[PDB]
Amino acid sequence: EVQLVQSGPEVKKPGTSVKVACKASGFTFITPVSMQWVRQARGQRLEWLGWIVLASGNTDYAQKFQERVTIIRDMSTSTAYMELSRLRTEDTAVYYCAAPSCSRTICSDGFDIWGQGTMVTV
Amino acid sequence: VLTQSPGTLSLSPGERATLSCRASQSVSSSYLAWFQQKPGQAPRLLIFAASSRAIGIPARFSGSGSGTDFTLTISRLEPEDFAVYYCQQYSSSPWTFGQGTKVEI
Amino acid sequence: FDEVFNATRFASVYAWNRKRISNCVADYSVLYNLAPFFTFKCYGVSPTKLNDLCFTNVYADSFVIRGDEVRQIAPGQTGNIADYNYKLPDDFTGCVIAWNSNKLDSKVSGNYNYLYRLFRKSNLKPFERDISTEIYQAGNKPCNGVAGFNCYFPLRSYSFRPTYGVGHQPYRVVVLS
Repeated sequence: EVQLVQSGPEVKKPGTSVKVACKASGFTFITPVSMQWVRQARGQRLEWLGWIVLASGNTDYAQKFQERVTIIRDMSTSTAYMELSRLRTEDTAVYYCAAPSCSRTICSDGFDIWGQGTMVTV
Repeated sequence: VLTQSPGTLSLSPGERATLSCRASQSVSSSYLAWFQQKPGQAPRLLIFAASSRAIGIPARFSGSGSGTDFTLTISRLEPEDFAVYYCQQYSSSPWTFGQGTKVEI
Repeated sequence: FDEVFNATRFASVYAWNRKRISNCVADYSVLYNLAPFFTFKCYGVSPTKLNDLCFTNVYADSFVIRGDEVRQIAPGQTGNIADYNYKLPDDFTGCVIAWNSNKLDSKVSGNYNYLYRLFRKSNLKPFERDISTEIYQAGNKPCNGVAGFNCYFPLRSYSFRPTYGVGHQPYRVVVLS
């Protein structure tokens, strides 16, 4: 089965950085899969942060959080990371990774596999 | 900007829910998405590509619409369907969600 | 054979170059000057017989890949280079030659002039050459020639920097068939 397993909860101070891990299992990073990062502050809408191609390593970011967010991958551990710098109290959220259920040469047309979320408190 | 309506929808089990999503100033709606969220859970995909149902989603769920106006219909509500529903656009960076519609008993 | 081995610029592996060599005694003495990071591996032939056996037509295929990718240039292999850039047949009779080229083919900023195909709808046949730049559709919606969701540029550059570990450094490859 394909599964996304995130790192445990983080407590940070304002002005510091957080680095949330997502380990993917059950698919190879060789497929052109977009892994995405989305957050949710308590009782707020979903906010999309950005994404990474798991084969090429190209990223893009939402313009609001484009300067602070850095998404990277490690191909050897099958792990994406989302790093968020210059933390504010408004950055207190559950951070989710997500990816579409992909195959060797064919992707689904919606994003269906989510990690369990990582609570970040600031 | 996506705008959902209503903001809350109170309905009995067995009734038909109908939830709107309106795309505001811009469109290019070719990879439209729809989600359920339960308290303390991540969002689950229900409908993708405007109307295509996600794997393991019950036949009571159906999506429709194109351009500016989209609909999620639940043909007969079951007790596990009471949740917050979100729409979300794509190929329209930033990839925006609607504000949600709460369905409740 | 010097014009292939000592070529000032090699090809990108998705667009590998083929030279027919005919009526030449193959002086392999050029190969002794490529020690110390040299993979030489023959299939169906003894390496020692290549000096004496003047084959009426040899093909010398030439390209650049990473060090960790050199193992995919063999019969029966799978992987992104073997499947989508350069496939050998399983009855391959001939020789794979590869040497570290980090002094020639890296730059401090990165060299990016070497490309590889990262996606294709099907694996290559033996010695098939795909130079197409068409957007790879992974999804069930048309790309219309635009990169986007499930819509990828089929080719990618590496990065060849002098400071990379040996597995990420450029290797020039010549395959004789």
